[PDB]
Amino acid sequence: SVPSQKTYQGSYGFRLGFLHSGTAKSVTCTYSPALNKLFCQLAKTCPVQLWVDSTPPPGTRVRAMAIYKQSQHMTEVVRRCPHHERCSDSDGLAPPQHLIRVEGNLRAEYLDDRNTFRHSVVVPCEPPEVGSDCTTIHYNYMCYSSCMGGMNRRPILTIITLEDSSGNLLGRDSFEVRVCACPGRDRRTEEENLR
Ligand SMILES: CCN(CC)C1CCN(Cc2cc(C#CCNc3ccccc3)cc(I)c2O)CC1
Ligand SMILES: [Zn+2]
Repeated sequence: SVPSQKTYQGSYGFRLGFLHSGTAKSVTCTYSPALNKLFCQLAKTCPVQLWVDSTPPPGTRVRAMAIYKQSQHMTEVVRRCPHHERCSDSDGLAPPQHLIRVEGNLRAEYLDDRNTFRHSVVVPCEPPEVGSDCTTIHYNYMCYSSCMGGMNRRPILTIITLEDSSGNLLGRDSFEVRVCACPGRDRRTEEENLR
């Protein structure tokens, strides 16, 4: 089955935000609002902001999951390729098969769904650091979009869901991702292809 990707702010006015990182050749993570698409290098830090209009209950959590974007591929589980799942680049918490990791959060949990077999990573929802207006989660994507036997050039979406302590839906947002060697160049190209 295919998880919903419908944008849903819910009772708390949940939505994502992204930094404005530009498109220099040196950039390692950059987001295109026009394409709703994040471009990043392999295993590099990707800051994603969480914004709400009101404070959700303690015990609320934030889950990230990847799916294939194209209709003819959406039912296939997104996972790391046969090379990367065996490269022993473990952080001690993430299963080596999982494409999406959360960086630097000791309370991250990783799920292999027993019915759909899909992977996800979930962390507790927390208020912003003192002085800040939003909370930032740092994600890593652990295969290239081009990885043979893995994504194999197929575009993916990341779906971020806000959940209660039971796992019930409180909010949802999503963005496309391309993991590539030169995110700046690729963002510029795709934005021009759209123009
Ligand atoms: C207009 C927005 N308005 C500005 C004044 C508010 C600014 C202040 N925010 C607070 C806020 C809270 C949470 C959370 C959580 C769950 N845990 C928890 C823990 C301890 C206690 C309670 C709850 C997430 C975010 I992201 C976040 O911005 C809510 C919105
Ligand atoms: Zn790979």
